Amino acid sequence: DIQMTQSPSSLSASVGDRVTITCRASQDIPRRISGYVAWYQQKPGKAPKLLIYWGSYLYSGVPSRFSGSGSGTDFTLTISSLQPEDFATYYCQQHYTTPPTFGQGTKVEIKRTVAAPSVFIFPPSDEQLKSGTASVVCLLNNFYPREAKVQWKVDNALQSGNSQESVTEQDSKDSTYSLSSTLTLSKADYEKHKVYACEVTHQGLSSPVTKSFNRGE
Amino acid sequence: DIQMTQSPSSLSASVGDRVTITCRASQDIPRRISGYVAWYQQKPGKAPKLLIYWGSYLYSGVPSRFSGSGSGTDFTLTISSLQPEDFATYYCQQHYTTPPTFGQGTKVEIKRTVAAPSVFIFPPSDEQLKSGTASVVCLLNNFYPREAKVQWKVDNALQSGNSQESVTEQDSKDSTYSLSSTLTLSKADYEKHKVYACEVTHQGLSSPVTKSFNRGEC
Amino acid sequence: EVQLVESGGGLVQPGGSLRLSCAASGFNIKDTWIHWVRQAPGKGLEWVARIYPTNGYTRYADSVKGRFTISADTSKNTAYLQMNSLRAEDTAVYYCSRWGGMMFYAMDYWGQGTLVTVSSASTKGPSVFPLAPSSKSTSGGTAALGCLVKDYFPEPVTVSWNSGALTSGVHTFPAVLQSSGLYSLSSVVTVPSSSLGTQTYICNVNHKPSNTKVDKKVEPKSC
Amino acid sequence: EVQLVESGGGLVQPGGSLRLSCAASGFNIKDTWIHWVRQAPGKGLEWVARIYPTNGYTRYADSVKGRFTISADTSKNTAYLQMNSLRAEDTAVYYCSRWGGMMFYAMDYWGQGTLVTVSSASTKGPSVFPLAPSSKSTSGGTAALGCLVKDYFPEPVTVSWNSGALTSGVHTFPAVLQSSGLYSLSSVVTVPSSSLGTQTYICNVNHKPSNTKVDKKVEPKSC
Repeated sequence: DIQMTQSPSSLSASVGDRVTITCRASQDIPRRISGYVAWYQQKPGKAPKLLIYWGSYLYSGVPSRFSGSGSGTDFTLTISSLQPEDFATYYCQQHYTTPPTFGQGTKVEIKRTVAAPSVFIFPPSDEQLKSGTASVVCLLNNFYPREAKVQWKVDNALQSGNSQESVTEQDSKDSTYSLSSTLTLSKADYEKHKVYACEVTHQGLSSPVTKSFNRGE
Repeated sequence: DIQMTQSPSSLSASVGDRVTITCRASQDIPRRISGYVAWYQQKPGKAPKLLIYWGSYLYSGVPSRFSGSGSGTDFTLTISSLQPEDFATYYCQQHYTTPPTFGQGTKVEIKRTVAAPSVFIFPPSDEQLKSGTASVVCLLNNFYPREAKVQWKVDNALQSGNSQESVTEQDSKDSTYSLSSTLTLSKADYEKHKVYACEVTHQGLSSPVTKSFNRGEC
Repeated sequence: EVQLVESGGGLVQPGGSLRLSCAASGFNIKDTWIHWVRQAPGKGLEWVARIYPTNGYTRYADSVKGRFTISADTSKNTAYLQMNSLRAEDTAVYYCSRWGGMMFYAMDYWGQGTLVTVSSASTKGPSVFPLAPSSKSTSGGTAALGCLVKDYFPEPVTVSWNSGALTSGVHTFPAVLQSSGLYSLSSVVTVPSSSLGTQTYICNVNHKPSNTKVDKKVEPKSC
Repeated sequence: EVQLVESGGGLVQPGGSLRLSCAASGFNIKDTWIHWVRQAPGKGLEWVARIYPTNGYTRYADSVKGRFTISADTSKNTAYLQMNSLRAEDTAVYYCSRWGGMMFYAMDYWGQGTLVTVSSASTKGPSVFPLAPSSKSTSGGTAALGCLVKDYFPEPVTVSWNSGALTSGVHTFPAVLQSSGLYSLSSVVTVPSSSLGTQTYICNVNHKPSNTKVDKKVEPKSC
């Protein structure tokens, strides 16, 4: 069926950059059939917000740095001066057809200067250990860019396959990320070892940072 | 561009007949693109009235004998039991395109029983003759079918090319027509002749009917 | 009491300009789309333009682009069609219509229409002559009488009988254009033969383009 | 003052059914079109359905046609999505939106959305464990604290700190699915190191699907 092809699928731009996103119809469409193209912005955990309707009309209240334009099958959203708060995924929508359809989305990330993580380690609680499991957590706080490597060691034994990572969405004010790494051990295995260490490698660190504790200290 | 082709362009049908009118798109249209086809009725001297919208929805207050359907790029307006008041021109409208376009229209006439006309001839008024011209009027009233023939004679000379006809739109209650034939003469020509005659031929009349007057008599 | 009413139509010379108005009541044109649709004499419907008064968004038919401007004054609840560089082919009855309350693609209310005639010919009011009844001219069981409304331009004329008190049996004929370039029509009515010479019959003719109104008494001619 | 609020989302077994509600205020739904749009986790937006409430006209995406029904009640000013024969692939946040002011083809207001999770697993509340530094840990003057919100299902959980009084420096991580098939996350906050052992820090966890709420005071461990 008729579809919009949105491109690019993601991008990164600095504050103040002019950004342009493109929506392209799938087929040929008989002349005079209008698509009434709308653009929406969606931030994490929120509903999409209308930016542009009928190709070029700025929705009420939306900052003037957003504009839409069209010509033929091709439509374009333009952010004239990117701001930190414009981190989002942007979608087009076409009304040639009923039902209408959306473009695939374009993830906009804000580029900023390199920022090294601050690193913290947390031992498991006695309460959890009672239940049979030990979760050890490493936090990497407020860094850029998103890419980071965490290595766990237990009594200098590299742990592989027993950790999970989570990363926050880009911050809407300072454009940094934070990341958690959680190491799972059985209570028996936790009690058999002493030194618990998180080693972080990141572009903002001249060499890796290691945070540790000793069990029972 | 995309147009709608309406068929038939005209039809005639009896009270109680089921009438169905068709509207077809000009071309193939990508699937999923909706026509939101609307149907309008227009009576003489009035604005069109909404009957059906979005292909099949009945507008509020429109009689239930009207219904719309579709399938592909073919749409149908259906009058299930034709009524005398349904004499009108019916139009479809498509909204695939902006701007939208209308069908070319379908004129629906009501068939009824043959009805002969009543016939009256009117001499020119003395007030008119004052200004140099005489109009002679023949009236055919409340007849069916529409086809009729009027012949004018002045002192037995067939008048050809100096009359004009007008016909009313079909009556919304009784489905009849009426017609005027007006003969234009100079005052001088009028005063030179005596017998003015309108002869009417019509299906409802077994023989033609003549109405006449003699100038200067009463 | 949702209503649209057009005004401003009339006779204009080729190349001239005219502004039509479409006054809304019973609703707010800010909560709608307003359309102009036209109909040339004896032809079908032609969409002309639409406006979304909140936006100022306007679309036009190709046939009027560059020449016509649709607009609206929401304080007056009135929409306009400014027509410039008029041509004979713009001769038509112009209707305004709307879409009602998010119910798009359905022209639910229309005005009565305003006639625009593009012509070099000048306005002229009609002469009104009686089509007198006669006791000796009965057909189909009645008498008949009427008024001949002759030599006018442009359309239209209206005819009533007895100030609107007489409607039954009236036929006002569509006008015909004469070889002279002027219109003419008759309005007739069938009446009881017994009413003749005793009831008053008056045709009320109004040709608004020339500001011509005439009340003509029609009676049997004295014998 | 225009607002839409969805309700009724939750956990349901495959092949089951659920009814979402969308309550409007600040406007009347009979003046509008209402739509439902969903988002699978991590995925794009997917239009689901729309209704014109005044006349019941509905249209659906192929993906749900024959299983879902959009309806509305204009008197309660409330619309509904009846979802039958649910499948894994219907797991999503469901949003309601509208068309406003005859401004069609523009969803101007949306609700916050409601999560529907299509699964055979049962609901389970989290256990909440403190994240506090070791007593021998040092800092440069800023220290981190947190709560480990472990072993729950389905999404979502919310976390605040000090009943909403502590917002700066809070990071609540996206949940991760564990090999057990249960979610876990952590919520952390950075605070002055000097304030540890003096200022109270409580994480307030709410897992509405299980009606599990915990307020956990986080302090470094007494050795």
